[PDB]
Amino acid sequence: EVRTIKVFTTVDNINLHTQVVDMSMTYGQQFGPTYLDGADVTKIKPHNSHEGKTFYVLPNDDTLRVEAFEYYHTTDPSFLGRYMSALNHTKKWKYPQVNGLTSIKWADNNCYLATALLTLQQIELKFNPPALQDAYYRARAGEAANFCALILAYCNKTVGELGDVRETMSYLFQHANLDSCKRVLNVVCKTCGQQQTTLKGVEAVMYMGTLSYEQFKKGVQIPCTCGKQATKYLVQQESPFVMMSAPPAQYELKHGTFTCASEYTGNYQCGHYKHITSKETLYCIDGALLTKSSEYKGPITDVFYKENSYTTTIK
Ligand SMILES: CCNC(=S)N/N=C/c1cc(O)ccc1O
Ligand SMILES: [Cl-]
Ligand SMILES: [Cl-]
Ligand SMILES: [Cl-]
Ligand SMILES: [Zn+2]
Repeated sequence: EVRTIKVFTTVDNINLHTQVVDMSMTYGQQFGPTYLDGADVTKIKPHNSHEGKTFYVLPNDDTLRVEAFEYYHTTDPSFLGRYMSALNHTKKWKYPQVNGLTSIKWADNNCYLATALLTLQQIELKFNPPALQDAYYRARAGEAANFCALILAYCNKTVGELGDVRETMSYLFQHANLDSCKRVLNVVCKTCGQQQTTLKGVEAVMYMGTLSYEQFKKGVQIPCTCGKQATKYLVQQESPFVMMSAPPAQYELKHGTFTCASEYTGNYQCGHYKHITSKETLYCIDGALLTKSSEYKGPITDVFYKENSYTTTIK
């Protein structure tokens, strides 16, 4: 007896492609690698309950290649498999609302993803890939499973891997519209003189070396090629936020002097992030957990500040 069902294949879960599948054969034999809401059904034969359902496949014809690139803005061949594999886990995570923001209950070392997600909801940022636009919209509303899986895929992290918040934000920033952002810096060595530099996009909003936006404006000491120590300070800044980062060190966060920050406790190969946000008071969101304090001191590695336009006074 020949037995078939109709299903739909997709790469973006919007554009559907009608298929007829033979119930005596696996999905793999008919589509190649096949997924049902994240689950790998490649080695599985069609079930009656599969009729009418949407299955993800890999882009193995030109029409799917174009749909996938337009939706995700990547042509990494392993992207979709990595996204599905992550999603099969992130759809089981919980996404509690904590002080008005979508967080993530701790699981699978995802603390770095929680503080990244919490941070995104406090800074002005638009993603370019439609996949991130759509998934971020849902994540804000509370259904963050697809967004978290996409973050993992874009950053080439698997569920359970330890992540770095700064690196994760770098990847997300690459897929955001920061074209308007501009940074002008000046480096002063007393043996070589001055030298001014201009940064754009992602490099205009990220700095590594100090957590303090004010100290960045006043000046910070760095090496120079002659062996002398030079001073770098901020000449001009155009962006809706800035991100200051440093290796984790004890730091004091004051209410109303910053938007949010990331705290890291542990070592290089093992640790835990928490999120601090400055609202009517200082709230520490640790996944599903919430505490408050008027003052805060702890090992801070990233601090986020609001900005529109800043011009320096140093002549
Ligand atoms: C450079 C050769 N590939 C082309 S033009 N399409 N591939 C697209 C594509 C492939 C993936 O694995 C994931 C997402 C995608 O958008
Ligand atoms: Cl089966
Ligand atoms: Cl899991
Ligand atoms: Cl967006
Ligand atoms: Zn010099």
